Amino acid sequence: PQITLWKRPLVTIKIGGQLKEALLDTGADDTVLEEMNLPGRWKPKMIGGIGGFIKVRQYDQILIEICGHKAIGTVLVGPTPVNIIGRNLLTQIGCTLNF
Amino acid sequence: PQITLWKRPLVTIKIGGQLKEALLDTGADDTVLEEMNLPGRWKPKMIGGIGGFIKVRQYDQILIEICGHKAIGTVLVGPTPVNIIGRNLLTQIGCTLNF
Ligand SMILES: COC(=O)N[C@H](C(=O)N[C@@H](Cc1ccccc1)C[C@H](O)[C@H](Cc1ccccc1)NC(=O)O[C@H]1CO[C@H]2OCC[C@H]21)C(C)(C)C
Repeated sequence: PQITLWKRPLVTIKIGGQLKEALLDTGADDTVLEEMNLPGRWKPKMIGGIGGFIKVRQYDQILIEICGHKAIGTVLVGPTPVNIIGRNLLTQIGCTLNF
Repeated sequence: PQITLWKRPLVTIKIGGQLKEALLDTGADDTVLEEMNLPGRWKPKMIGGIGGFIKVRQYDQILIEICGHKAIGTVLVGPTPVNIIGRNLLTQIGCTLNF
């Protein structure tokens, strides 16, 4: 679909079999989801944005369905204020910016 | 034009008589630019990213040209690591997400 930006570009995602709302974020290198339980091994990591760094758990090769499009890639889980879908997964679903 | 998300969507902007590189950020409500001495009145504001909040200066009705497309709105100035074009200006240039 084509999504305008008058409102936050929020979509429903499915991850670990659970539905959630997330922000399609061209300004995020990585995908960062609020605290949740996910199956599989994980490594501690840290990521920075505006305001400083947060500590996250990095899950690799996680299945996630974004607005009906499947992706398999790295998902960071931590105390992010909003679920954000970053470029590592936006590229997989074929998302582009257009004007 | 169309912009893929393999790399950060960095483009040239023109503001206050200067050329800069900035990030087209669908995950940003607001536009935040690296420290610069714009003329005119401003008001203090605080904006939050994933790591917390920073102090910025809010300038209103500022013209920014983004890839030849003009937009006029509120521009925040403060200690951000990257020039960020947010939805308040991306809407004015007819920018959409497409997949
Ligand atoms: C309403 O609040 C807002 O709109 N705040 C805006 C904001 O911060 N939005 C966040 C999400 C958010 C956070 C908090 C509340 C609501 C939404 C997403 C945004 O695109 C940032 C931009 C950014 C790129 C590079 C370095 C620092 C920042 N990207 C990011 O933090 O990405 C992370 C993840 O991936 C990594 O790559 C880049 C840095 C890493 C802003 C106006 C301050 C800019």
